[PDB]
Amino acid sequence: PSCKHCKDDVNRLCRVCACHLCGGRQDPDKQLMCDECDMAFHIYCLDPPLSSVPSEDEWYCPECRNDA
Amino acid sequence: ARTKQTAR
Ligand SMILES: [Zn+2]
Ligand SMILES: [Zn+2]
Ligand SMILES: [Zn+2]
Ligand SMILES: [Zn+2]
Repeated sequence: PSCKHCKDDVNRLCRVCACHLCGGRQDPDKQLMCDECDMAFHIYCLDPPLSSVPSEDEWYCPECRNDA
Repeated sequence: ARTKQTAR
């Protein structure tokens, strides 16, 4: 299928092709795409969780972001 | 930021 880990099964979790933290496919409008690793993250799964999608051009996930 | 899907 498109994803060899979950075989695209909508009823299966997948941290590769869906939210990298929870594996959920819901709310794609709230899944930020990391501008380094291209993994998806629900705004609400992040720590800290964000109440809305950031305005800035680029976004980096917890695995890729530089130390603050 | 990019999202998996956008309103537009
Ligand atoms: Zn998958
Ligand atoms: Zn990871
Ligand atoms: Zn999630
Ligand atoms: Zn990343």
